[PDB]
Amino acid sequence: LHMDALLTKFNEDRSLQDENLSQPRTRVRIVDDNLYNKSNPFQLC
Amino acid sequence: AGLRYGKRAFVYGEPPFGYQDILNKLEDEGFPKIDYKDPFFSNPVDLENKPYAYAGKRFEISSTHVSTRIPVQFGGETVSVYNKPTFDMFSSWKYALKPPTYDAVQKWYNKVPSVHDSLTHLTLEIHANTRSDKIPDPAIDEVSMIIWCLEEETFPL
Amino acid sequence: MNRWVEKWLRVYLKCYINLILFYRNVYPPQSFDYTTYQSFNLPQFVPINRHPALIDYIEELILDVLSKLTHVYRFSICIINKKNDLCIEKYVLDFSELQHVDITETEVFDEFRSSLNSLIMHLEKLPKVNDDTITFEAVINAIELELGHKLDRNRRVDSLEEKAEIERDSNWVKCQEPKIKLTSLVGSDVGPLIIHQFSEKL
Amino acid sequence: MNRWVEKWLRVYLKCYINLILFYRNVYPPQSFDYTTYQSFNLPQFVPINRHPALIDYIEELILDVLSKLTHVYRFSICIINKKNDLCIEKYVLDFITETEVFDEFRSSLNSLIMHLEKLPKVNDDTITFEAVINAKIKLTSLVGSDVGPLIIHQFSEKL
Amino acid sequence: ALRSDVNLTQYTIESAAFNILHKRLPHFSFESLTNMWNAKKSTTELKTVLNYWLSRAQINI
Amino acid sequence: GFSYESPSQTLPIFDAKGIETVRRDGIPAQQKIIEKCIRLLFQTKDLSKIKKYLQNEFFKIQIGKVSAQDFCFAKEVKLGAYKSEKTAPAGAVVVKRRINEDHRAEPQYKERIPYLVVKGKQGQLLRERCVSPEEFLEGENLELDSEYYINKILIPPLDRLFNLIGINVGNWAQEEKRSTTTLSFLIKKLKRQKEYQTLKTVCRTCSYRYTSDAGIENDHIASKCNSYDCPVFYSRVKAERYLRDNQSVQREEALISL
Amino acid sequence: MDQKASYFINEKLFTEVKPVLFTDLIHHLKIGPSMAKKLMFDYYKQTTNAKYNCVVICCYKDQTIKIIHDLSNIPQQDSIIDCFIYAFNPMDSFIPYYDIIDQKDCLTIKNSYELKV
Amino acid sequence: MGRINNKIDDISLIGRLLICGNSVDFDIKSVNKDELMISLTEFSKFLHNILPSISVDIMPGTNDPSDKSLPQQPFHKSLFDKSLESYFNGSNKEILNLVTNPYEFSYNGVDVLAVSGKNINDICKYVIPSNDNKDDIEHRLDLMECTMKWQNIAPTAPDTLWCYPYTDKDPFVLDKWPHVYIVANQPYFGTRVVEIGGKNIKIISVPEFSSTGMIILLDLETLEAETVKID
DNA sequence: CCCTCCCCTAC
Ligand code: SF4
Repeated sequence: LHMDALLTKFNEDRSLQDENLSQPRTRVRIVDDNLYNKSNPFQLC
Repeated sequence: AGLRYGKRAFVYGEPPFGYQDILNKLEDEGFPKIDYKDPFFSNPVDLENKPYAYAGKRFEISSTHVSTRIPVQFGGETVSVYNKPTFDMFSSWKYALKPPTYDAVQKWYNKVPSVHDSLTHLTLEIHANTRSDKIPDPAIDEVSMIIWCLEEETFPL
Repeated sequence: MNRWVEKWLRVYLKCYINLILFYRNVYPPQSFDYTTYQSFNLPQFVPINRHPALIDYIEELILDVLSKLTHVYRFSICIINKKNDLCIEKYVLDFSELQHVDITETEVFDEFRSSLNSLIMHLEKLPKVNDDTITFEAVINAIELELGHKLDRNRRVDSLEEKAEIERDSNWVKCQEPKIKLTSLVGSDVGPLIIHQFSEKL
Repeated sequence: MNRWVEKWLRVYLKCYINLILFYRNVYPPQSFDYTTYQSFNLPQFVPINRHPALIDYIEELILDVLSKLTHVYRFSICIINKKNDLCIEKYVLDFITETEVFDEFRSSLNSLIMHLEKLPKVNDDTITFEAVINAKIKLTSLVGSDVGPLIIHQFSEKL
Repeated sequence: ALRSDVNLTQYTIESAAFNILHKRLPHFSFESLTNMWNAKKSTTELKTVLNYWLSRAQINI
Repeated sequence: GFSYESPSQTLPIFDAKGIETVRRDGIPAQQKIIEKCIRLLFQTKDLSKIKKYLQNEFFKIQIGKVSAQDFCFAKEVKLGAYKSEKTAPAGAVVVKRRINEDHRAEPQYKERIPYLVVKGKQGQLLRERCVSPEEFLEGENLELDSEYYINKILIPPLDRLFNLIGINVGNWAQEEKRSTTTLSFLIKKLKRQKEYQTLKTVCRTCSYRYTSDAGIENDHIASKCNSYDCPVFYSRVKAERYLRDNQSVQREEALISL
Repeated sequence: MDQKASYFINEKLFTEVKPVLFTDLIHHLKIGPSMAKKLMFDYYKQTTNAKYNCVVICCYKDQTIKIIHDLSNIPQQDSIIDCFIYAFNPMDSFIPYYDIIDQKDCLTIKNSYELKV
Repeated sequence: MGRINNKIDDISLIGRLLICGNSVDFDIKSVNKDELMISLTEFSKFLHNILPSISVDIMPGTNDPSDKSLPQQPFHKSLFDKSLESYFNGSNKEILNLVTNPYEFSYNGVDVLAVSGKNINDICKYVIPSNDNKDDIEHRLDLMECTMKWQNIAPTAPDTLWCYPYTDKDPFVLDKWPHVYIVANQPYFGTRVVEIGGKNIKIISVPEFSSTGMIILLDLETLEAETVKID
């Protein structure tokens, strides 16, 4: 298939759903437990 | 034949010198056959009237810049303009410096800038322990290594 | 105001000359490399030549033009053929009062980006120019000045500024001004720099 | 007027003849002064011959051409190839303020320099020159003086 | 012999080795060699001093 | 002058006689400087390039960007063939000062003992400073006498060579948020650190001749090389002095306040 | 809206000559990414005066992203899960420019933490 | 940010971003503050545009404006545009964290030890005339496995380490095995799980993004690394 | 502002 046929197949059937933009999806929380504990071994003066 | 002269044309006298006799006549007149380059300043700022003299010997050192070169004279007297210029409105000007050549850039880019008849030889070296960098003395410091080497090229047997 | 305009105009002229030399095959395209720094932060990834002599030539030309700026109202990079001295292409850069002496550099670089994009879009449509004896030239149109008449006093130089003034006054010669085809382009409409662009073919 | 045009035409013709003599192989190099003089405040180097006889000959030729400038309408300098007697090249010059004529001659001489410095080299001891006064050809049009009432055209031939 | 034959500056074993044989030899003080030769550990140091004097003896030829 | 022993010879031969480029009565720096100036004069005939080169060299010597090895004299010392003690040359003073601490450090007949010159107070005859390379590289506050070196070891021979032309060389010598300065300091520090690491790698590779090792204790064995006949050693001690100093810039406040 | 977007694209393509991305439409019209792709495709249609070079990218399976250059030999057309228009380039060399963007309300995914000032 | 893939159900599972070094390429032999500032402003534009959507953990590299030794300190609070002054105020560290060159991120309990990749790149600059009985991905994976086996992150101390790394307690001598061992700035990409004394360490070789711009997505529920190529 | 003493280079 040509490039125009791919665009006609994909973009014409666009869903345009779930894109509220007012209540965006919150990213999953991943924490760094070594942020404040103590003694970073590789931190030199 | 070749390039025609025209309908009505004349010719001037033949020059006195040719391609070969030119230098031979230039030397006989009281001039060097080839006038090599004297020490000169390429920067006219660095001139500073340096060639003044030395031990009673007057030297003439000049520059090749446009500011120091004298105009071409016609008849022994320099021809120069004395009156002030007359600038006219709406003029056009052209850059005189020639740009680099196409071929020059390509050439720059392509370069991408049975009998014993000798003497036997033996060598010896010595290592002695010293005491706090004292350049060991042969009266208080003893020998520890007598590494030796024998020259195998001339050694027979 | 001569405070910051002298750097932005220098960058613009550098990118202008380099783009004209690149997209018209005046020099081999292998000697050009897309960059953003050529002793000045460029507004784009402009193909700048890396020849030692050509860089110095362009820099001296731009400095001379910027020195004469107060009287120059037009600057043209003429493309002349070598088999016969004839202007086949001419890219005019108008300087109508330049809003000179009488500012959020990002906006200046945005305007320069628009102007250079227009110039590139115009140059990409012209037919391919063969190498091997295609060359260029530089012509300015001044308001009121007379060049070449500063060497009439032997002008004993004292520093580099006076020597530069002399060699810049002496580096220009006088000149004069069918099926011409003029094509206007996008200029710079920023406050201090009001520049216009043009083009000539055939 | 007719005052400044005379002196500036003298200097222009001297530089013209010397350039045509040096940039070809009519007379050998190392026989000119390539680092001393300046022609018309031009940045390029102007060569002037060192032998006083040739310089005096050129000056006398220029004075004799200017003495009868009203009758001549073309002053050409032909390049004759020896052992063939065929004019290979023929540089031709066809026929009111001091500054105007100065700038016109400056531009004309600069054009002459730019045209001469891009020609193929010539082998030695094969060319003699001969100036002519008019009282397959490759043509090239050069810059000329149009301000003064003595408008001159400059063009060259080859082969 | 080297002073009489070749004209160089220092006329030391390292300088002569570099100027005649094009060999650059490290140089250790008499105290460093002593500290290496008295190291109960660090076989590398003993090998170092041994090869030091062996090269000094071989370059003389 | 440039010698052409045959017409087919294309490149000339720099044939000098008697001048400071062949005499061992000076320093290696003056030989290179004089040879470069003479080649510039013979090839280009340009007095501006020579002036620029000489001014650059004088500025480098004045600042302290020299190799510190090209400024080492070397003169034969006849330690017994001298008339008296006050007539002994500069090298004999160093030799005797070394003998007084170690009598075994007595040189052989006609030995080449090197020495350098440093700064001094009013007077301070040349014999009075006369530091050896060992004393100079271990001294805390010792800098080469740039004035003495430049003038009395560069100006006389160039004056001779260029007064034969008509120019005086002595006149050429008399003439929380911060991203710019902090980044410049970082560039300087990183350049110096990379140069130091390169020098250490070079020394570690050179020390492979003896150790035949590559891991640790090879950098330790190579760190004790005091070969005064190697240019990498002087650069190494200079890099060490530079890295052990300027602690004010290398802190938590490098003009960035954090 | 297909009216403001067309005018904005025409302006940023012809008056202020610059390559326009679909994220620019996202930031200017405050719309989602899919709606921006739909508007870009709609502007690619009705293009009797076509004076630009469309930049088409397609996302294959196994999470691969490619920018189509030849537009004649698209590898593995069966594995394509999406294929949209990325930008409209008036010139030949794409070479866009990226500046500061204030994504105050045009975000579709926010990080779990909030900026503490 | 979820603009290209449009699968917000799966893109919202990428909790953090970890640049493992080599953010700017230059030569300190010939460089000034201008062009380095241009590259740093480009990087700062990227950071300011991507931070409102995802958290970033920046790590120094081998050719970045930082120390040439292996324990490289964080870049600086400077070297970034003034638009990022709100992230460097001290309280906003969970969204942007300039970190030391070696570091053990405790990502929700998954202790991952990350190195920019100078140790392996310094081991590979040697030619050992052994191991016969060549610059392949399996060879570098074996080198990383041996680094984990010997419990020494930097076997070539004179090349990677610097004077005074520590006193009487060296940090490169491993005192605890991590779960994931990341060595970046490698020519090729490859993963390998190794069993050392009843334990299991997953080694990951992150390739450069300049050439072969792949992005590794490492899961934390099963430790499965998948790649995302960008052409 | 001239002397001796020392260095070492050139035929
Ligand atoms: S300094 Fe000279 S001698 Fe000492 S190690 Fe480095 S190279 Fe070998």
